[PDB]
Amino acid sequence: MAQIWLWIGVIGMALGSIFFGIGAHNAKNERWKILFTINFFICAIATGLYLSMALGQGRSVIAGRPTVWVRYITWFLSTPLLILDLTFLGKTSLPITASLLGANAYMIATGFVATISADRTIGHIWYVVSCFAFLATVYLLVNQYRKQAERNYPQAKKVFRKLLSVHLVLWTLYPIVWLLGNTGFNAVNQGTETMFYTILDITSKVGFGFLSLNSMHTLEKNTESV
Amino acid sequence: MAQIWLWIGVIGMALGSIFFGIGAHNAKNERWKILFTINFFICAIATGLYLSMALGQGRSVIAGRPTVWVRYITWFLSTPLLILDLTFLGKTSLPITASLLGANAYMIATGFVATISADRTIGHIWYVVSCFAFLATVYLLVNQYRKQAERNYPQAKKVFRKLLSVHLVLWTLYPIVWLLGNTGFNAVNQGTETMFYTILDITSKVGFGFLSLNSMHTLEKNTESV
Amino acid sequence: MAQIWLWIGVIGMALGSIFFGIGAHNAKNERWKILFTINFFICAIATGLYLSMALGQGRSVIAGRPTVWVRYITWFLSTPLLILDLTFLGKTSLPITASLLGANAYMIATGFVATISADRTIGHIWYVVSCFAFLATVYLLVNQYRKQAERNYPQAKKVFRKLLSVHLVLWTLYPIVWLLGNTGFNAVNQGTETMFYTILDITSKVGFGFLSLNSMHTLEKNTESV
Ligand SMILES: CCCCCCCC/C=C\CCCCCCCC(=O)O
Ligand SMILES: CCCCCCCC/C=C\CCCCCCCC(=O)O
Ligand SMILES: CCCCCCCC/C=C\CCCCCCCC(=O)O
Repeated sequence: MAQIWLWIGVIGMALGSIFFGIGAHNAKNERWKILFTINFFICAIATGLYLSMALGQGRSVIAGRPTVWVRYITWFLSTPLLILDLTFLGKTSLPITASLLGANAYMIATGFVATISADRTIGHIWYVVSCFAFLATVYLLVNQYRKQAERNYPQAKKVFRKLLSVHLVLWTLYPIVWLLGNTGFNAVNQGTETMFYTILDITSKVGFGFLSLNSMHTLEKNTESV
Repeated sequence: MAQIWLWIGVIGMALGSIFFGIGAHNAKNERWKILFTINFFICAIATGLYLSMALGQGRSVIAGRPTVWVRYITWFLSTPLLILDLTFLGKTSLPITASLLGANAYMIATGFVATISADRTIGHIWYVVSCFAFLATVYLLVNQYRKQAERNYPQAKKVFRKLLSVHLVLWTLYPIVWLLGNTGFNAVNQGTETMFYTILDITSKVGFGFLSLNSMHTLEKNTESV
Repeated sequence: MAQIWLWIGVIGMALGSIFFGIGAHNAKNERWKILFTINFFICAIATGLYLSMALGQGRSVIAGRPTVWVRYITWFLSTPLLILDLTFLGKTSLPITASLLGANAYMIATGFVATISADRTIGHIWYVVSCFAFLATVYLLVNQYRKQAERNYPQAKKVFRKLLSVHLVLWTLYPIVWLLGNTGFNAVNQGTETMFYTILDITSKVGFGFLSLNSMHTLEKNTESV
C-alpha cells in the first residue's frame, strides 16, 4: 500500500510539473511567468523527493520506528514557495512576507525535530512548538496578509477568502495525520499514513497550484483597465 | 551547572523574543517593523535551539570529546540577521552587505568544521581560517561599512561607533571561549564554557537587539525633518 | 596522485581568490565590485573545500566505494554564483534567473544523491535525472538567457556566444568524468578522477572568472557613451 501511494505521488507531482512547466513556457507576461514558475518548482521538487521515497530512500528506523525524514526536506523547500504563491498574489509587504516565511521555516524545522527525536516525549514537545509556529502563520495570514490583500484588491476579497480557506483547512490536516501516524498515537498503519500524506501533498501542491492560477485570472480580470 | 545555564538561555531568548515580537506588532512604520522583525527572529531561533540544548539534544561525543554541534546551527542562522541589523541601520551597499554575509557564513562554517573535526590539529587549522574570516568582517565593518554609514548619517558617527564597538568586543570573546573550552586548551569545565556562551549569546542577541532599537531611535531623531 | 592534485586545487583557488579579492577592493564602480565579489566567493568557497579534501576530510567509504561527498557541497554553493556571473552580465529577467538557479540546484542535489546512493542502479537513475536538469539549464541558456542578453546588448552577441560556449563545453565534461570515475564505469583510478575534477574546477572557476571579467570589459566598452 505504502509503495503504490508513493508512486501515485511521483505521477501526480510529475503531471503537475509538466502542465505548470508548459504554462511557464507559454506565459503571457512576467507576472504569469513568475506564478507558473513558482508552482512548477513546488511540483518539480515534490516529484524528485517522492521518487526518492518510492525508491526506498530517505527513510530510517529510529529506535525501532520507521521514519521518513526526507519528507521534511520536501516540506522545507516546497512550503515557502506555496507561501510565495500567497504573498505574490496578495502583493504582501516585505516584513509580513519575511514573517510568514520565517514562522513557516520554524514550523517545518521543529516538525522535523519532533519526528526524528528518539525520545518521543521530547518529540511531542517539538510537535506543540511546531503547532504554535503554524498558529503564528494562521494569525499573520487572517490578519496582516488578508488586510493587505483586501486593501490591494478591494473588489476581490472573496478570492483571498477562498485561497486562505483552502490553505488553512488543508495545512491543518498535516498535524492531524502526524498525530494518527507512528509519530503520535499510531492509530493508522504505514500504508494509510502514506496514502493520507500523498493525497494531502497532491492537493496542497497541484490542487493549490491550479487554485493560485485561477485566482490570478480572477484578480487580472477584476483589475482589468476600463 | 551546564543544565541551569542552558535553561537561563531558553528564558532569556524567549523574553527577548516576546518584547521584540510586541515591538514588531506595534511598529509605527515599515523601517521599525523590519528592525523589530529581524531581532524577533534572531531571538526566536536562539530560543528554540537553546531549548534543544537544554533538552539534551544537538550534542555528540566525538572521539571521547562532548561536542555541541547544534550550537553552530544557531550561529549560522542568527549571525547573518545580526549583520542585517548593522547593514539595515547603516543602509549598506549590496556588495559590502553581501561581502559581510559571505565572510560571516565562512567564519561560522569553518568554525563548525574546527569543532567537529576528530583530528584536533585539523580542527585548529580551521580555527585559524575561521579567525581570518572574522578579521575579514572586522576590516569590512571598520572601513567600507563605517564610511558608508558615516556618509549616510554625517551627524550620527557616534551611533555606528557604539554599534561597531559592542559588535567587535562581544564577537571577539567567542573565539577566546572556544580556545578556553574542550575545543582548545580545556582550561574551563563544560559548566563554565556553557555559562560563558549563554551570557555571550543573551548579550549579543537581546543586548545588541535593544542597542539596535536605541540606535534606530537616535538616527530617526537626528534625521527628523525640520 | 590524488593528494598532490587536491593541493594544486587549494593553490589555484587561493590564487584566484586573492586576485578577484584585489579586483573587488579596487573596483571602479558597483557593477565591477559586484562581479569581482561573486568571483572572489566562488574561488574562496572552492579554496576552503579543496583544503578540506586535501586534509583528508569530506570523504566516506560507502559499501566499499570511496566517495568524496563534500565535493557536492562545493558545487551546490559555487555553481549558482557562476550562474549569477551569467545572469549579471546578461541582465537576465527574474523568472529566467530563478529558473536557471532552480534547475542548477536540482542538477547538483540529484547529482549528490546519484553519488551517495549505496544502490548504484538507484544512483544511475539519479544521474539520468541530474543530466535532464542540466539539459533544462542548457535549453534556458541557449534560448531565453541568450535572447534576453542579445536584446540587452545587440552589438555584443559574440560576448555571450563565448560565455555560453565555455560554460556548456566545460560543464558537460563533469558528467563524463562522473561516468569514468568510481561513481560509474570506474575506467580511471582515483588519482586520475581527482586530477580531472581539479583541472575542471580551476578552469570553471578561475578560468571562467577571468572570462567573466574580460566579458564585462567588452560590454562596458561596447556600450560606452558617445
Ligand atoms: C528561520 C529558520 C528556523 C529555524 C528553526 C529553529 C528551531 C530550532 C529547533 C530545533 C533544533 C535542534 C535540532 C538538533 C537536534 C535533533 C537531532 C537529534 O535529536 O538527533
Ligand atoms: C558562503 C558560505 C561559506 C561556505 C564555507 C566554505 C568553507 C569550507 C569549509 C569546510 C568544508 C568541509 C566540511 C566537511 C568535513 C567535516 C566533516 C568531518 O570531518 O566529519
Ligand atoms: C531547488 C532545490 C532542488 C532540490 C532537489 C530536489 C530533488 C530531490 C532529490 C533527492 C532527494 C533524496 C535525498 C535523500 C536520500 C539520499 C540519502 C541516502 O540514500 O542515504
